[PDB]
Amino acid sequence: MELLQVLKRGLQQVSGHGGLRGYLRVLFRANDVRVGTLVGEDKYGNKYY
Amino acid sequence: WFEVLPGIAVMGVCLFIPGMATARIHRFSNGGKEKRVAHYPYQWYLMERDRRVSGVNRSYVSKGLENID
Amino acid sequence: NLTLNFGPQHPAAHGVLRLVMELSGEMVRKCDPHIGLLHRGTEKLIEYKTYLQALPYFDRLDYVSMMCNEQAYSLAVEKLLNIQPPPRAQWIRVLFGEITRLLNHIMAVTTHALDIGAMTPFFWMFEEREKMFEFYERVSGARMHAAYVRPGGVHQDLPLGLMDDIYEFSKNFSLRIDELEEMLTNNRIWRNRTVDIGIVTAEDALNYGFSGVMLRGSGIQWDLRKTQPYDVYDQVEFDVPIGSRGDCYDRYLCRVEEMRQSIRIISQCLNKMPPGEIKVDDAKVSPPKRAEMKTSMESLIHHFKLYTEGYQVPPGATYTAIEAPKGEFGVYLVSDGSSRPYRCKIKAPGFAHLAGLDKMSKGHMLADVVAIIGTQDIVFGEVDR
Amino acid sequence: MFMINILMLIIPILLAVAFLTLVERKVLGYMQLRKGPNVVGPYGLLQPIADAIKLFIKEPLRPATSSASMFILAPIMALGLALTMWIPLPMPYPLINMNLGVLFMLAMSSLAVYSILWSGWASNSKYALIGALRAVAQTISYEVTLAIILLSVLLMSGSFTLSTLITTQEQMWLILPAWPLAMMWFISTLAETNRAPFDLTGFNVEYAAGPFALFFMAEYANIIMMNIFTAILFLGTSHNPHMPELYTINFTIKSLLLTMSFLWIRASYPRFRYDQLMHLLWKNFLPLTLALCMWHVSLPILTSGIPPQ
Amino acid sequence: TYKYVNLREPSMDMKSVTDRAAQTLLWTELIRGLGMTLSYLFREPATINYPFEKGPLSPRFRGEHALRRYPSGEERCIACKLCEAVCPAQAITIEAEPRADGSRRTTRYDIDMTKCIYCGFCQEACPVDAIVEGPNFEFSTETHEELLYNKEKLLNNGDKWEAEIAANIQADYLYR
Amino acid sequence: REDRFLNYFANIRWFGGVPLISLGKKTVKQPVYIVDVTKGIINAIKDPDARGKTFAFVGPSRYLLFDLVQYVFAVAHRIGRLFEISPFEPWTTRDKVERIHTTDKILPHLPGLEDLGVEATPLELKAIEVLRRHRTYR
Amino acid sequence: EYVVAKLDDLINWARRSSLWPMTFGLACCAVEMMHMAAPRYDMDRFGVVFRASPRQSDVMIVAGTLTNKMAPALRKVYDQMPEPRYVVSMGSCANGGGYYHYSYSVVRGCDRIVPVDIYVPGCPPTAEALLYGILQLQKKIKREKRLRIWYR
Amino acid sequence: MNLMLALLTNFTLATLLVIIAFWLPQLNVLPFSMKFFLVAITFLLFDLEIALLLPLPWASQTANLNTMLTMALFLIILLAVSLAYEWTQKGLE
Ligand SMILES: CCCCCCCCCCCCCCCCCC(=O)OC[C@H](COP(=O)(O)OCCN)OC(=O)CCCCCCCCCCCCCCCCC
Ligand code: SF4
Ligand code: SF4
Ligand code: SF4
Repeated sequence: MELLQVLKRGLQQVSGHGGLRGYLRVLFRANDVRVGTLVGEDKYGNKYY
Repeated sequence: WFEVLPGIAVMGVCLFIPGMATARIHRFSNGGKEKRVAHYPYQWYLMERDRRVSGVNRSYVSKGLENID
Repeated sequence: NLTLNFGPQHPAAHGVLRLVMELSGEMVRKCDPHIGLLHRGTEKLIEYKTYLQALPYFDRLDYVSMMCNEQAYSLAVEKLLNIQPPPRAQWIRVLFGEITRLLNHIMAVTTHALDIGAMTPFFWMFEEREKMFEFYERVSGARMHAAYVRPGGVHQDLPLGLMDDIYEFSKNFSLRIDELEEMLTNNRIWRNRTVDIGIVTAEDALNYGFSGVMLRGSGIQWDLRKTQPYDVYDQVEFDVPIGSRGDCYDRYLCRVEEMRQSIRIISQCLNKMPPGEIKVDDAKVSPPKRAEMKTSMESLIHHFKLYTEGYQVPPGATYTAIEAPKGEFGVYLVSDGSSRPYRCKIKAPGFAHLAGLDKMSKGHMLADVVAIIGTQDIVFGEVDR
Repeated sequence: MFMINILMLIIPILLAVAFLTLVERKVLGYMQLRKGPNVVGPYGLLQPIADAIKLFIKEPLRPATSSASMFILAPIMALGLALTMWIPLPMPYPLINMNLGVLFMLAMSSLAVYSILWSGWASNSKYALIGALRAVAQTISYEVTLAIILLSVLLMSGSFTLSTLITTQEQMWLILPAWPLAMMWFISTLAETNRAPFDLTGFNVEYAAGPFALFFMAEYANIIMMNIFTAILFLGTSHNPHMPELYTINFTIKSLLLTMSFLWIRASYPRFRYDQLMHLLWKNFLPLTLALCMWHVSLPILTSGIPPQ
Repeated sequence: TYKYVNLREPSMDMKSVTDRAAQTLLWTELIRGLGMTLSYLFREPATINYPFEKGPLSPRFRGEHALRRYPSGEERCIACKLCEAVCPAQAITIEAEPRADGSRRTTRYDIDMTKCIYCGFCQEACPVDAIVEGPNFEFSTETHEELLYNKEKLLNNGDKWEAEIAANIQADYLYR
Repeated sequence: REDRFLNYFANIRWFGGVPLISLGKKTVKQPVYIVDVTKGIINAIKDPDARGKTFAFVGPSRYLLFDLVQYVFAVAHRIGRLFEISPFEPWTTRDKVERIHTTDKILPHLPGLEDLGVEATPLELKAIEVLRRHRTYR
Repeated sequence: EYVVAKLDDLINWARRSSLWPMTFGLACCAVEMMHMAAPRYDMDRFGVVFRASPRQSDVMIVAGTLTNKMAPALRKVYDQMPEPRYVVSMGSCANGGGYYHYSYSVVRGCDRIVPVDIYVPGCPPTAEALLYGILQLQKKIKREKRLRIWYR
Repeated sequence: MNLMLALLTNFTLATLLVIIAFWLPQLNVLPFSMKFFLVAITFLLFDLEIALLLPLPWASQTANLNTMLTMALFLIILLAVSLAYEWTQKGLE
């Protein structure tokens, strides 16, 4: 019964960052879908995670 | 390991159609009844008879006990 | 008889080596290949260069060896110049000289197992091979082709690190060689694909002038690795494999045990390295340090002149050879007496190891012939000798 | 509306394998520690729809050294019979209730060797003239290894038709009395459909972008068909009259696993070096086939368990 | 010394043949071994998403050429020609001239980026440490007519960045 | 090699090979060979003194016959268009069919090719090259 | 037209979405491309499949060093390619023939034989700037098929 | 009456697609070997005697069985003895 114990980890990991627009916009470039925790500062809008 | 699961749910779903389609045609063509099969020539003789006496021209309809009372 | 030239075909492997096949219906019985796809003008080209300037054209002679080539050159030059290299430097030439054998003996099996047609042992081992090019970039200058060994010993010292990395690397490698043991040894079909193929075992297996494996693993015990020294290389302990009969499957099983020797030697070499210097001290051959070529007067005149011209080599012919990981490596370096050398004739393997394909092939199929070639481990550009 | 049953079986089965070359690689991907199609999909699922456009843009140059009436004739039959063989196949209801159809599958699959002899011969020299012969010569040897052990289970199931084959396997999973036959079924069917261990398989190299795609599309059509044919025969499913939907749920999902097996065996093994390849049939396979052919005759007799028909 | 591998006579008795008979007949080989070593599929794919992710390097990595200069601009090059005489491909060509202030500088300065075989000896031959192999693999133009670098690429290319260059020399100059 | 007039012939695989127009009257014009064309320019590009004195291009020996159309099927043994096909790059059943059958061997007082020498090419030697059909050996 | 020119944002997109390359392994620049095939910088499934038969190619790659004994064999394979082709040569010995450049028997350039579009420099380009050259190539396809017959 | 109207759609679909494939969207304007013969003859021999082997499942719902038992096993014998003399010489096959 492991379809829900790791799904609770993945539920906030998918839904709980940006919602539906922040997920689908970053989806349409690659499979780079896991959001980074720590952020960088430089420079324009390219926050090096 | 995750990305292969949308790969499975495309071609495998593409086989779900004709088994669903055909079982929603012969069931639909005979009005919620299965199609009368005929493998032996004695079996066909019923359909060759009963179509001529069903009501007008059909093999998927019945008469019942109340026909001749 | 049909005269097909199955070669120039870019059928994986190495789209080169175009040859003829006068096959007698199904068996071949006559094979006369053509070489010369890359002649490149190598041996004529070196006649205008100096000693330090000509050095990377030994490096690009293989595809694989980066520190086993230039090992056969500096040791072919330091004998002429009456120099022993300093002792810290000799422990590195054995370390990288026993790390390139963990590049040929990975490529010599996978690329053979790709002509055959297996897919997955090609990707299962090169993904582990990436953990090793980070070394080459960290120490010398580049991905592969490194002008790193000099005639004055090692170029420079390897930085902080690379001792808890190699010990980290080498402690997790024998599990990966235990993978291919399950992949090929206990399997039957690959055993059935290669048994009793290329049975060449007589004294014409040595009259053809073969070097190692496609030697001793077929019989005659001899090698250049403990009858002839290089550096501190006899002070380590190891054994040399011998197979049973004279076919490819008993020259294949050299290479599984050969990789099980290089792990021991690395785990034996790390315990014995002393701190010391890098270069030869007398500085008529080694350049002086960068912090020295900006202060004193004696440093620049033995810096600025040492790059306009090269060294001063005495005359008299010389010759040596070492263990390339597929064979001997003959260099007959003719010296004249100036900064520019005279004739530099090289002997590489493949001259013997592929002229004896005539004897080895016949009496057999056509599908046998591609399975023959990936056992000798023949690399072109290296047959340019 | 018999015609709309036709178009809702031919068209929805083309996308069943046009979206499989994707699945071919990703299953190949996640063995080699690598990912699927990454930039176009995003999950890959937009890759083959663009690649299908390319092979009809790119120019199909014709050989001047060949005829034209023969050269396009082999792709005519390539979609002809290799799609016709789908027709009397139940799920749980076949399109045609043939009174005998197991002979009908072999009758159509025996003309599969009659297509490869065209394209190599009418085209060109050597490779396309001698190399295309041997491939018939291996695939003529795998009907006798196919049809005999096929006949050994009709002795126990009961007859030729396929509609009775479901009822007779409603409690069994008939691999259990025929697990020796299960190897020589699946090995032989693997070898006929020209796949990775049993390969020697010039009958493709001359085809440009136009008609190469057919004899890549028809060859794939065979391979899920030998999956769906083994599916109704060995691993029979349960049947419900009042719920026909539950049949097809656990029908294709079992054939889809065996579809992966052709992708899975391909990622393990080398070739067989042609002289061995027929030598392992006559010397090795065929004497066991005759022995088990004698086995399934005496045992239903020495059970008083003859299947009724 | 020795080792005799693949040299072992068979068992040849009553019971041990049943281990070699069950092997061929029922295939306890080739599935327990080769069907399990492939799967082994559940490991993480170690792939770099190249336009987004990038791999490791070293501080001594070679690449694009560039020229440095002192604090406020001086042309650190002194045109002492030593990088020319050790270039194996002779990709250097320099014509010098006394500039009117008096100190000598360059007029033409060329690197045949086609011919350049990247022996990097130019980096290890300049006494005043002028030319530097800058660590940026940004390349791939569309003509042969473009990659021949003149001087006014190289001073500009040496001044698209310097803090990239000036930190790698300062972390590596103690070794060499 | 890849002109239109000579490739107008043998691209006529059809249910009838008709000449223009079932008559051997005017055929043919002067087919000068393409090496002579590019050789005339490079001699004139620093000739000198060749401005105003316009020049004419001599063809082969000498006028030509009706045999040319029979010469096609005897030895042949009977670029930014679009993504699929161009809708109109036709054979043009219009004034295309008459622009070639109007020979006009014009005034020989133009100097115009042999003086801008040297250009001398037959037809029978260069005909093997451009024609290419299904036999290719015999 | 807005209707017709919308179409080539599919077709000139589709050709830059599926490239089936040939590789000519001749010298040390062949080995580094194999590491691009090795799944670190996994070359497959970023738009581009692995090796393929010589018939079905779009993008040929010359790597290494050309000799005069290979100059006929290069042109014959170059003829057999279909029409929307491109030539991209990696390696510093395919841009002037590196050094070996003054040798008596090396093709000077790999440009005096075939017309090549993208030049990656370097003894081995490190399988790091080479994916950058390929994304340059798909960036080069901004061409059009409509408004070519629609103009002339 | 659709059998025969069942495959007519299938064959008109294949011959349609080649015209969009080979046709209009293109518009470009043996030595003998004996060992590779005897296996075809050998196959056709065992191809016949499986068609006589073919009528078995209808040959069980029958009369007195030991006629049909002992005779049907005899065809397998003749199919097997034919192997053994041929097993004495197969060639490089
Ligand atoms: C007394 C009671 C009544 C009788 C009951 C007795 C039951 C016996 C059941 C036997 C039935 C199965 C055996 C059928 C024959 C199998 C074929 C075979 O064994 O050939 C062996 C093959 C040939 O080489 P060999 O003869 O072994 O010579 C080399 C010796 N070192 O050498 C090999 O080993 C290679 C193996 C064949 C190569 C192909 C392998 C490809 C992988 C296929 C995987 C199959 C997965 C399982 C099947 C799928 C399930 C549907
Ligand atoms: S690097 Fe040295 S040799 Fe080269 S131009 Fe500068 S000062 Fe002169
Ligand atoms: S970078 Fe290499 S080729 Fe260029 S000048 Fe320096 S050493 Fe010579
Ligand atoms: S110089 Fe460059 S192209 Fe030539 S072999 Fe070396 S890496 Fe390959």
